[PDB]
Amino acid sequence: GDTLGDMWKARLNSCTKEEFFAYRRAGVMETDREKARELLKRGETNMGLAVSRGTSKLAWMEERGYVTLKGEVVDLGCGRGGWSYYAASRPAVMSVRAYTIGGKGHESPRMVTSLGWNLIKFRAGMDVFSMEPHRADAILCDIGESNPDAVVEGERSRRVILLMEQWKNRNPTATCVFKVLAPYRPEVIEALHRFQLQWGGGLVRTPFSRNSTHEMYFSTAITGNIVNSVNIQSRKLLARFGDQRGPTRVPEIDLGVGTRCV
Ligand SMILES: Nc1ncnc2c1ncn2[C@@H]1O[C@H](CSCC[C@H](N)C(=O)O)[C@@H](O)[C@H]1O
Repeated sequence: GDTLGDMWKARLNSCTKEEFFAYRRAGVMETDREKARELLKRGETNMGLAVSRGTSKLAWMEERGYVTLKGEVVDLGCGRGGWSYYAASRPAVMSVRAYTIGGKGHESPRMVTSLGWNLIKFRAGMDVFSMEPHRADAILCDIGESNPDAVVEGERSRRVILLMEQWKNRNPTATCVFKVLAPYRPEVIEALHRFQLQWGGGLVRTPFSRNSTHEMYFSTAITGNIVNSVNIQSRKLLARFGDQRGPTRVPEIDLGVGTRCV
């Protein structure tokens, strides 16, 4: 490929192990998960601390108005459930239907009593790419597995956009936020263009995303030129090669615990 993002990927792939570890978190915001990991290792159920690094990323978007979760939420590819627990804790959300393939080899939902947990219907063993869409007010999808080969990552990003098209066809007025793993690949730009033309939206980079991923989130609630957004992010990731900062350490998000009714 002949984009700045492809140059970034080639530089990332040619790093030595020491270069990679020195690069991946430079200037990156990172939640302190020492205590959360200790609770999860013990299998504590009564915890409101995030079950994954995903919760703070969705929170970062919600707190800024780049998404506003309400009504019936669907979480496609929920993994441990960090986005599902975040959504369940929002007073405006009435229910969460969370789907993930799970089992051995993939992350299974972590069963905790984080605030609103009882409003989540977790379904593991589910392939969301072959599942029929249903009613939703908000569609979330955090799917996109990293891979050294940007061709694979582009195909995975494209499949997620196609999945979002199917859910938005079912729910034309639903809000939608989804991960775009490799937004610089031309078939991905093309799919995002087609999505944005019909449904609106734009891309945003959360500060928790490491320099070792080009992931950006598409939200229908924001706007902005896709090509410029992607190239600006590529240039920033290229600039961070040789950045001498460490991570910017912040507390992990704590949603509190407890049920909620209606
Ligand atoms: N085809 C598929 N169907 C269902 N889940 C899938 C899938 N392909 C990948 N996944 C799941 O999608 C998840 C995305 S991980 C997302 C992190 C999550 N938002 C959190 O906050 O915890 C992974 O656990 C992966 O196993």
